[PDB]
Amino acid sequence: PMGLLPLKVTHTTLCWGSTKLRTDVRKSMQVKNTADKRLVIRLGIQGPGFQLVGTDSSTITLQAMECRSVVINFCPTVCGAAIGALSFYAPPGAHNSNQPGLEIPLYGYGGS
Repeated sequence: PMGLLPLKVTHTTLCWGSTKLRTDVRKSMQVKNTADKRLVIRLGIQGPGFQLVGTDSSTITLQAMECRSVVINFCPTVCGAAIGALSFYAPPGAHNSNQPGLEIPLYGYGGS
């Protein structure tokens, strides 16, 4: 009687490579989490142009069991300091939440 079913995520954090000016880079990530309950959460992004663009759907009628796709495209023209980030919101009900509101570190700048 021995066995475990651990679950890991890849969306928790995004990794970017060396980007040069006048160049275009496209990154994509997905998160998976088998849930037994049906909770409705709302996800939003800030910063027009660069961010988790794509088929990002969370606010809709879904739950942890669903799937979240985050695709970001970087294509700066000059060395700048612009970075994005994803924010999470608490559910409507009074679900036991321990200091929610996680933020994913999205580091990405332009070359020189």
